[PDB]
Amino acid sequence: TRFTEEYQLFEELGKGAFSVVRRCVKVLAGQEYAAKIINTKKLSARDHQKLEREARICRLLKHPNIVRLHDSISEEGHHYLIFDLVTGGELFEDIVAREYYSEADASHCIQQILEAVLHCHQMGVVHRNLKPENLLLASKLKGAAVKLADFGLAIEVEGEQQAWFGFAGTPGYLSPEVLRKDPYGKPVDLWACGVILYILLVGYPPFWDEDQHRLYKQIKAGAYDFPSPEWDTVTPEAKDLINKMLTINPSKRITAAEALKHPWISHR
Amino acid sequence: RNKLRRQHDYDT
Ligand SMILES: CCCCCCCNC(=O)OC[C@@H]1O[C@H](OC)[C@H](O)[C@@H](O)[C@H]1O
Repeated sequence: TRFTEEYQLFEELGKGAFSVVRRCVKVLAGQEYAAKIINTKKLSARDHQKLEREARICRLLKHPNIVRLHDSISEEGHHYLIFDLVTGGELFEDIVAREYYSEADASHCIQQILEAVLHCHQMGVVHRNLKPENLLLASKLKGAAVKLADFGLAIEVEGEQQAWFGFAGTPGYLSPEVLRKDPYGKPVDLWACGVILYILLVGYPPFWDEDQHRLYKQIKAGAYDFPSPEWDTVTPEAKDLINKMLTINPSKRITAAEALKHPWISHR
Repeated sequence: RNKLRRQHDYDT
């Protein structure tokens, strides 16, 4: 009963399958948090495994560019994952409002995202669901940190060992190897980083179609291009890093470590 | 021309 005794609930911030995210206050400390509230009434034993996996993965990850878990609280009928409150909103909304980022801003942005991904990979975590909605700005004040969030689809992997871990992720950001239903691992996250960097620089995605089957064909074939006029003034070094992230063959796809050494990131 | 849009996550 630690949550009911110590915290008060306020407005909804998001929704999930069996869950809700809400601002809460730890009343005596006067400190605000975001709580994922899961209804655990007649949860499947598998769904219990998934809940404990998310909590365990979230406890592992200590990084400036990852949302911190503060507590995991089991009450009768409800479980609470208490995270930092981040008030800057989704990266998604910032990109739509500004339309696109300058190369210097996009680079600073993707640099933080890759550092968070590098940490995940070093700790044996694959997110599987990177996209602008899952990346949150630490404040509304321009220059605010990006924080990786929503490890609900994250998996634990043993070093570089890959398997068919299941079909999970978001259509626009899915890797060819996930869509083919082939074994995969850490590189699925670098593929999604490629999609996000593309969006950062021109404010629309490299893969989109009204027909989902045609969308998946385009992705599996790495069928993206750099149309005029929006790409007319973008450097080849930016195109190059995107190319290396959007490499179909996952062995030859740039790693988070390699991407952070790419001149377009490191030589500024 | 491709629009930036929110998309649902899947688990199958
Ligand atoms: C989904 C499980 C992880 C929860 C982490 C919450 C982090 N703190 C946190 O304060 O989340 C912020 C909001 O929470 C949701 O995104 C996570 C909304 O979609 C967004 O509008 C976002 O602004």
